[PDB]
Amino acid sequence: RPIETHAITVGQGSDARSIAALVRAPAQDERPTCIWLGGYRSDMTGTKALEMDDLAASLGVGAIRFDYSGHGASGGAFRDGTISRWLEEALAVLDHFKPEKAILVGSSMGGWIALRLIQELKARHDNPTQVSGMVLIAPAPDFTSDLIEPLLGDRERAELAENGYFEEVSEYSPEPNIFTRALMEDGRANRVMAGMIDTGCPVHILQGMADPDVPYQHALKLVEHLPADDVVLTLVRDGDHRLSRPQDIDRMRNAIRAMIE
Ligand SMILES: [Cl-]
Repeated sequence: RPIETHAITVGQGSDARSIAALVRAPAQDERPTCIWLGGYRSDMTGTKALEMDDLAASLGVGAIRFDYSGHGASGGAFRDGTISRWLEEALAVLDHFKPEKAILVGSSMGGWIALRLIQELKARHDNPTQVSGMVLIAPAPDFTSDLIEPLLGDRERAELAENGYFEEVSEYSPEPNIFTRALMEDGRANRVMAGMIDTGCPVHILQGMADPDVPYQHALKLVEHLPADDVVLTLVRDGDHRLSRPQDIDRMRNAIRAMIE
């Protein structure tokens, strides 16, 4: 089953944007489809995304990747991005292809969006797509309120007021991270850990203890907000935020394979 290229329109009027997607059909329609949900500033050609697709291909199961608005091959401005808009895109991509069974594979911000997506699907009457499992890699639920807000100083707070965004130096590039006022305000609209989260499926979290961006304690906090059954947390002592060494990729591929078989 070959990779196919698609464009999906999301939103209305001046909010409309075209989302680029790469899709591989399952060898038989009854088999699940793995859907990649990436990190803030990622793109769908990244190492972990390509590995998810390769594993899916080898087992004859489906694979969906797409670029968030403002990222990679998709339309829309980065500074117009919010958790609400990026979630809306994820749901639109799923509703375009309508796989019978989905396994959500969410990395960092993509883990937050995965948790919101299951809530949106469970709220619907007509759901052609059942989520059969979720694999979360250094997930970052509620990062705006829980990881950013407590560290903000008066520099950042005034920047947010005067300019509509603040900047922080990025370990991973010469272009610094920017975080908009709109993202911070809307992150509270999408807060998932202020109460208990109902998934209805197995969840496996993979988290490094040498992660300087999402502290491993954040993964322990997420487990306290998940159901009392069918949740596994794998803590890797020397793992960093990217979790993309060969040994890390082996653990992630094995976690996804256990959701299929
Ligand atoms: Cl990656």
